[PDB]
Amino acid sequence: GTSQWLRKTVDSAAVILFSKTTCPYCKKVKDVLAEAKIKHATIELDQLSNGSAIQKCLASFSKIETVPQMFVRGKFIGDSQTVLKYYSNDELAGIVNESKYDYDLIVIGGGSGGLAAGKEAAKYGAKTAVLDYVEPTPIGTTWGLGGTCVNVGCIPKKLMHQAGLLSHALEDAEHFGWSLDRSKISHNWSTMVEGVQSHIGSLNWGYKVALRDNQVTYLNAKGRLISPHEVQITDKNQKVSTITGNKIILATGERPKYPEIPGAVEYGITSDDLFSLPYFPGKTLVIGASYVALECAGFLASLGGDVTVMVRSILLRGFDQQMAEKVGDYMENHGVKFAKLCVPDEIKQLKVVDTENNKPGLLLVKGHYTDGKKFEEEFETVIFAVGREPQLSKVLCETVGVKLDKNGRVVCTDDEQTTVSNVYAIGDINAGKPQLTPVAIQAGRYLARRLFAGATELTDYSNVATTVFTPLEYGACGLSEEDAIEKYGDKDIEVYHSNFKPLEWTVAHREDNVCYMKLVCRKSDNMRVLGLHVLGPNAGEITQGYAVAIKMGATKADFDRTIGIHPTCSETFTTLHVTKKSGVSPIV
Amino acid sequence: GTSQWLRKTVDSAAVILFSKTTCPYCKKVKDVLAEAKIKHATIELDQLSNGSAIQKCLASFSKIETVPQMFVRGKFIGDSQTVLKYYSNDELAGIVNESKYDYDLIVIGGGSGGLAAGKEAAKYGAKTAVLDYVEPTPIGTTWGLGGTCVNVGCIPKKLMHQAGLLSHALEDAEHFGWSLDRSKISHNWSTMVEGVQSHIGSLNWGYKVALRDNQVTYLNAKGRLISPHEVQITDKNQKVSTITGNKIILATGERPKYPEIPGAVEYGITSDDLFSLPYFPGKTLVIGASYVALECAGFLASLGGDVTVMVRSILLRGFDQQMAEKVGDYMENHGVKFAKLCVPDEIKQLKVVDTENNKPGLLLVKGHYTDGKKFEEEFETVIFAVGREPQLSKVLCETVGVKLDKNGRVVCTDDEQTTVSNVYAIGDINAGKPQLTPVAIQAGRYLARRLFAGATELTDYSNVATTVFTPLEYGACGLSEEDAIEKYGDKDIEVYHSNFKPLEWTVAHREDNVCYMKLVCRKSDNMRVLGLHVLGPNAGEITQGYAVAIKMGATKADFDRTIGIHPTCSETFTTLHVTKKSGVSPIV
Ligand SMILES: Cc1cc2nc3c(=O)[nH]c(=O)nc-3n(C[C@H](O)[C@H](O)[C@H](O)COP(=O)(O)OP(=O)(O)OC[C@H]3O[C@@H](n4cnc5c(N)ncnc54)[C@H](O)[C@@H]3O)c2cc1C
Ligand SMILES: Cc1cc2nc3c(=O)[nH]c(=O)nc-3n(C[C@H](O)[C@H](O)[C@H](O)COP(=O)(O)OP(=O)(O)OC[C@H]3O[C@@H](n4cnc5c(N)ncnc54)[C@H](O)[C@@H]3O)c2cc1C
Ligand SMILES: NCCCCN1CCN(CCO)CC1
Ligand SMILES: NCCCCN1CCN(CCO)CC1
Repeated sequence: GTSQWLRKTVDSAAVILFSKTTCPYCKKVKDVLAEAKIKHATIELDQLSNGSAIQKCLASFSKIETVPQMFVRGKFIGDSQTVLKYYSNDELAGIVNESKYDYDLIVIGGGSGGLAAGKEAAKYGAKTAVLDYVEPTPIGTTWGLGGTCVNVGCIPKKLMHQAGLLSHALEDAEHFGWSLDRSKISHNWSTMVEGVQSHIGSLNWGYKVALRDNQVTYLNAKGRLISPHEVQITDKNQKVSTITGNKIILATGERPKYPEIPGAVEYGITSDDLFSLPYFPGKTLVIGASYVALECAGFLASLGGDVTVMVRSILLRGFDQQMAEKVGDYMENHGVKFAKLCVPDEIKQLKVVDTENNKPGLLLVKGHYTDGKKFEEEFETVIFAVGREPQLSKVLCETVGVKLDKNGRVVCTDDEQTTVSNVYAIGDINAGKPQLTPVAIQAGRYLARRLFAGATELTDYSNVATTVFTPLEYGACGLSEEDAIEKYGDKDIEVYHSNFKPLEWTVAHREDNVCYMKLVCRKSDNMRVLGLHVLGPNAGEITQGYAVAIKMGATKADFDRTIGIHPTCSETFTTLHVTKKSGVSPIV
Repeated sequence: GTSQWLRKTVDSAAVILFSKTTCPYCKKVKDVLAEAKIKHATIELDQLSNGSAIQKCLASFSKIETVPQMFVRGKFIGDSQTVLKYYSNDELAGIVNESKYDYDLIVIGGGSGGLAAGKEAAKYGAKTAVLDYVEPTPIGTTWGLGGTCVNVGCIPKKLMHQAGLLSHALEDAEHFGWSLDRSKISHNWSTMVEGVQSHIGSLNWGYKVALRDNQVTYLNAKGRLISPHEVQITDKNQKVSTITGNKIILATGERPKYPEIPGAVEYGITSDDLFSLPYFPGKTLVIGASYVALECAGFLASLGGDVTVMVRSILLRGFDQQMAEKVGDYMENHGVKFAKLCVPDEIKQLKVVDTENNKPGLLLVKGHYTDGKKFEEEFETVIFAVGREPQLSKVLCETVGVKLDKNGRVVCTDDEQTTVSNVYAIGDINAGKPQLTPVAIQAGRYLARRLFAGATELTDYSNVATTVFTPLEYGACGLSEEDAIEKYGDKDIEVYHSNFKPLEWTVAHREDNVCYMKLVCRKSDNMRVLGLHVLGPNAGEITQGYAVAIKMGATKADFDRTIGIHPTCSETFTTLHVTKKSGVSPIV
């Protein structure tokens, strides 16, 4: 396998030095390169068990077996004496810059994955371009560099969640002795949005600076891959041109879906619009039951809004349904109305949005329930959160040969390679993978290392933890209870569970026996923890550390032998004892 | 080892049934016992690899090898037919109640460990008494059942911490759009104390009910162990009597120390008094530098108080000193004054505490700095937080033979046994162990199971995680950096670290590059994580889950291959890359 790896590494790396840590000829080359500001990968063969075998395989490229050996874009460039020859003759810059292509790497999409991949690639001397373009929403909303999470996803969503959480902090403060009267305090949407947008602006600008400082070319243009190595770019002046790249990373992400009903595109909005909305949404209908729908409904209600969620069938399909029900029950008990078993038929406009005074319009929503009753109610804002979809029609001519699945996502090997061998896909468009920002970042950084620094490590997509930032947060890692029972059978599954009450909730007069956690375990495999689930405050902070233990194969006994930190919510995971099979109540 | 275990189990258990899950004679006995409300341990021999060997050893006690076999206090009582004979002749109740001693277990001390041990023992039929008495503080403060954590420790301390955190939540709320004016809001100490005390009262009462419901005798009396099995009790009427017990658990905890300077006992207070203080402390001096001192100083300052901490030498001796400095620096930058390298000489009274109007008195504190300058300043309240000490002189006549160490703590084996073989010690008085509430609870529950249900599992006291609930919280699990370098040498230690900024702090205009985390790893052992350290919000929730992974032997690679949850503080542990040896700045 050593020779397979070395061939792939030499072919792909942009600038790479084979070295040993204790070799002064190697250091001589390193210092010349550093002085010339020539970035490169380095592989220290004295730190690899098969280092000696690697030296022998190198002769198949260089005709020599010694270190250092320098390669550029698949070609042996020289040992120490040859590199210094090139340097002293001012030939080195031209050598390391010579390529069949404009770039070693073109990233199509400047989001979580694409920026992470581009930045990491540049570190190893890959001449990199990042293309990003934000197609405006139907009402004209656009935003800057950084992708969905940064501009219209995880970042503003969690900031507006925090704004919502502060509502309950204001309420709690009275019970803890502060002289506040919560009932006399109101929230100003536009003040919040301005703060959120100023932070997002600092991230847009930070990315542009980061790319400039790492010698990455940022093009604000739409890229279309028209052949394996050619990207056609359309700038914002509609000027069309072609750039070429050795490796291509597709990292274009997804956009919200609209249902095909009259009025939806014209008068509704999506999460793309919400996070910079220049007017307060007012009385709001969220159509959908995804984590986006419930997160958005949740903070709008905590900010004091009149909020309704229209649910076709179930909440959070694909998540543990016991937990999803507890999530929704909390929301319903804390202001959020649910129109259950209900779908929309038509959105009619009653008032146009007030651009001058930053006030919402007014809409009539007509729909129907499964029981035959009609739904007809007025809302100032209607948000569709009914799924997201890739957009690759607009980014690959189908003649390039990149295989998509029936949903339009890219079919990849376990090292992110598409059916076109120099083209890779990462992030939400990679079929079958968890659609999460840290997944995209790890995928892109690890891919860049394999392409340009000879790394072999793959991204592990199993047991990736998640958190839904609903008013009461839901963190999870591993299998839902129903999926575990489906895979292994009910007789091989034991579930330990407990309610709990945050200490913070006692003086504040909040609920007993609402926060809840469970471990779904496999009896025949030493009570291996297959899935962990927690409903409670700070659920992402709670869950994260356990994901390391679950990756390592934690069992129930590993949890039991660990000592809790007191007083915390998380410590209840270390003393669980009630099983579901026992029928004993989990209340405390 | 099987026969050693069985002898110890039979001798110690109060009521125990040797059984098999699939034996209807065993079930016959179980149902009789359950109907008679006779609580017992059960050991199902068909679930132990050495079950068959256990059956053979039982003959050494019972002259039989079959199941079921019932034992009471070291004596074989019968098989199924004999047990039902006793039942039908109404002899069973007297059989299972016969003992040389009044109780199978006497717990001296009704705190975290003692209540946990007593409750768990009762579950297996041990006739149990829990003794608790709260010696009043010098000003007369007393409290109810539950120990230090519940009444004057972890519980009220974290509630008052929450009250302090809400100060910053009120400030943040304005930036997130709420119409509050933080500058016009004040805090009312006594309203907070009343809420805290109402919660503590619910815990005092909850424990009394829990004990009653588990048939545990609660005696509000001071116990003195006068021989191995005799406890002399003095009730609150000063009536003296003697009760006897088979096993004795010492769980009496510690109390605050006072320095031997004029005025300290008369005019200062400790944490014992603070948490129910009927008057607001006002301008406060905390003498000390323990986690108690800094936690108390911290919330008093966040509540708006004028607070000074007098530090003899360093903060948080025994904790990682880089982290301790960062903890103190945050406090100093957020209101807390520090009188460094300073000790007190005298406390003089200037005003007596106002019992009618619930106002503090006034004190003059005289002290001196190491540089020879005098300290002389007035404070309304002076809190000593200069360590805690066991009190066992008042609980064991020294003739019983329980060995204490030079600090007065009980010298125990790894199964909590003292030098008197029926007497055990748990919690803070157990020499050498981490002095934490979940440690005491695990120790007591696991000990009760070994004593009365034949368990073998010991408490693991290694890598016990902690959190200091200072204004910016500090969570830790494992070795400090300096202890790791001392044990293994600097060349075998690699430290990965990073600053971070909570997303919640961006819109709120709080600090960059103040929150901080590090992993202290051992190079020669696959980069094993020896210690984890985090300064940031919710640090106990962050740290807890990682303690499971560290117990399992997590390496840096285990952290790296785990995917972060975004956006959280904790996820930064999954992408650390800057080493201290590299000299690269950890700022982000
Ligand atoms: C409301 C919402 C909340 C979310 N909350 C979380 C959360 O809390 N935690 C979490 O982990 N994940 C969250 N996500 C998911 C997270 O945003 C995505 O998983 C992540 O952004 C995906 O990154 P990506 O690189 O795959 O694509 P994206 O970040 O979407 O970036 C793709 C970029 O490429 C652009 N582009 C598309 N086509 C082209 C083209 N031809 N040429 C040039 N540029 C193009 C796109 O406009 C975009 O800028 C949330 C998503 C949403 C919608
Ligand atoms: C200010 C403060 C804050 C703390 N914060 C935390 C935290 O956040 N997390 C954490 O894990 N730990 C915390 N601790 C430590 C925690 O309180 C102790 O580790 C825990 O309470 C120890 O339990 P214990 O069973 O050993 O003794 P204790 O809980 O102290 O109980 C001993 C009981 O026995 C009584 N007693 C003593 N002698 C006798 C006698 N002869 N007869 C009858 N009764 C007697 C005592 O009055 C007491 O009621 C804190 C401690 C303090 C002082
Ligand atoms: N947009 C699709 C959402 C469903 C994705 N689910 C995958 C498995 N994870 C693991 C936690 O149990 C739960 C969420
Ligand atoms: N009252 C004594 C306080 C010192 C106790 N220390 C022990 C080791 N733990 C592990 C975390 O590194 C830190 C705290």
